Amino acid sequence: NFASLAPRHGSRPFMGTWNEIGTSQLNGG
Amino acid sequence: VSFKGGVFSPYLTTRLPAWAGVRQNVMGSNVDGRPVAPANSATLTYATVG
Amino acid sequence: VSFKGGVFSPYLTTRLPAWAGVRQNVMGSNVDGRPVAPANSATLTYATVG
Amino acid sequence: VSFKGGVFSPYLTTRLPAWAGVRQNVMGSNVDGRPVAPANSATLTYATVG
Amino acid sequence: CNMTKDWFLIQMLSHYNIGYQGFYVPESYKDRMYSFFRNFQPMSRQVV
Repeated sequence: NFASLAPRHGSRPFMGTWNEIGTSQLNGG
Repeated sequence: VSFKGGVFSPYLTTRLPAWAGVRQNVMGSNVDGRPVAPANSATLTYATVG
Repeated sequence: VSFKGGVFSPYLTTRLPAWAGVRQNVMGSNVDGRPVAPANSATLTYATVG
Repeated sequence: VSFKGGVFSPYLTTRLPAWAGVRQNVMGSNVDGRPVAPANSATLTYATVG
Repeated sequence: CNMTKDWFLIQMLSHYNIGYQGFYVPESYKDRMYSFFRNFQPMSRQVV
């Protein structure tokens, strides 16, 4: 779960979106 | 630089493409009759529009 | 020999490779300040070592 | 037209083929001893037959 | 100026994915600094 790492907003941990795992920054992409 | 042996074009010739400007740069002429500038001249870098 | 039609480079251009000597041959300079010979000159065929 | 940077042959060099006329055009000579015309000259477009 | 639809429709569209829609200024951050459209500066003159 790794719930003991996220900075929790209250009781629910702050789990980010799914685009926050990779990147696609090319020139014109 | 200073050939002195006049065998010319040992270099691979690529075809001239089809437009005006890669064939000659002699003193041309517009369709009514005034002369147009050659492609060597830097006059022909802006659109002269009458 | 005696072009007279100034359309230039009909010849296939190969890339210049990356070293000093195929870019220009102007009067260059060494890293402290004396001028180095151009590549046209036959001076630069022996290792001038101070 | 007016290079002024003497780095020469940036152009792709094709091999000279094997015949007389693509190597030089200096004042040559026939097999007994009279001089033959250079390839620059327009004299060598008809078969001079003695 | 003299830039062509032969070029402008296939160049300003190459950065911004618009041009088959109406031409419009993209946003204030899709025109980056070393990008196309922020530097397009057409002009004119009247020679005698």
